[PDB]
Amino acid sequence: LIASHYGVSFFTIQSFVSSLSNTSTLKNMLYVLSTAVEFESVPLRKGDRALLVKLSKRLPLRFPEHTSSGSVSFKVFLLLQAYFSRLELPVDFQNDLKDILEKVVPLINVVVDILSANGYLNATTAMDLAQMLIQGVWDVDNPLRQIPHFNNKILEKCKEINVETVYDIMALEDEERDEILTLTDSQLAQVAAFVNNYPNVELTYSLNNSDSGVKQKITIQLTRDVEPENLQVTSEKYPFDKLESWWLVLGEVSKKELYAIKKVTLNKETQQYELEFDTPTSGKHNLTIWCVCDSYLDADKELSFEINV
Repeated sequence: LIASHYGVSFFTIQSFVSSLSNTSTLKNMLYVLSTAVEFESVPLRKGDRALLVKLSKRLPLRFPEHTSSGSVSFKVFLLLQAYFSRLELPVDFQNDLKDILEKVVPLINVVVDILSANGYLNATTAMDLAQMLIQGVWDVDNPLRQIPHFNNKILEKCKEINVETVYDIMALEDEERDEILTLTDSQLAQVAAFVNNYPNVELTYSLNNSDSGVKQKITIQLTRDVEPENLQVTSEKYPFDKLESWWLVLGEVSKKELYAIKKVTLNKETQQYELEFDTPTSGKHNLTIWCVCDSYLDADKELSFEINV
C-alpha cells in the first residue's frame, strides 16, 4: 500500500520539541509520538478505554500515570506496543492500528531530526523505534523474529543449531536450511522476499588528520555485496510500501553528543558521502560512526576511532 502523504504540522513539531530532551528514553519517545495531533483522525469508540486498560496489563511500557487515558493518545501508545509485541487484536483495533501505522513514519523521523538537530545522541534510540515501527517487533526481540513466518518452533530449531542472524541462515548448507525452513512454498516465497532485500553493508571512512574552531570533513563509504535490485522494503507487519533508508551518524558516546548526521540510501554496491562537523575541544575524543537502517533490525554497523584533538 501507499501511505497518504502529509507534513507533520508545525504544532506537532512544537509539542515534540517541548517534550523531548537529551535524556528521553525509548518509552518517553513512544509516549511523545502518541501525542501527535495527527492521530486525532483515529477513531475512539465507546468501550475502547475499558478494552485498552485490559490490554495495558499485558504490555511492557506504562502510560504516564497522571495523564488522562480517555485520549486517543492512550489508544496509540498501547496499540503500537501491541503491534511490537504482536498481540492479537479485535478487528476494530486492527483497523485503528493500520490507520495509526499510516502516519508513524513521518512522525518518528521528526523525532529523530529534533534530537539530532540538537546534537543529542539519544537520536539513535529514536532510530531503533523507527526500525521497530517498520518490522513490528521490539528492539530486544530475537532478530530472526522479523523474518516472515518464523514462528517460535522455527526460532527454537535455529537456537539448537546456533543460527542467530539472517546472514547465518544464508551461510547455512542446504538441508540444514530446509530443516529450519519447514514451511509451504507460499510461505517460503515471503521468506525469500525478506532475505532477498535484507541489507548487509560494510562501513569505512577517511579524514584530513590535523586540527580548533573550524569544520573538519570526514568521508564515509558504504559497501554492499551487490547493488540491490531495488530498495522496496519487505515487512510482514507494516501494511504500507516503504523504501529503505539509512542514517549516517558521527558521535561521541562519553559525552553522548551527536556531531553530525546524514540521511542516505545505499542503492549501489558502493557509496561515499561526506559529513561536516565542528572540530571539538582539545585533548582528544573517542568517536564512533553508526550506519543505521530505518527499515530492518540487526543490520546496522559502526566503528569508533580516536581524534587526538
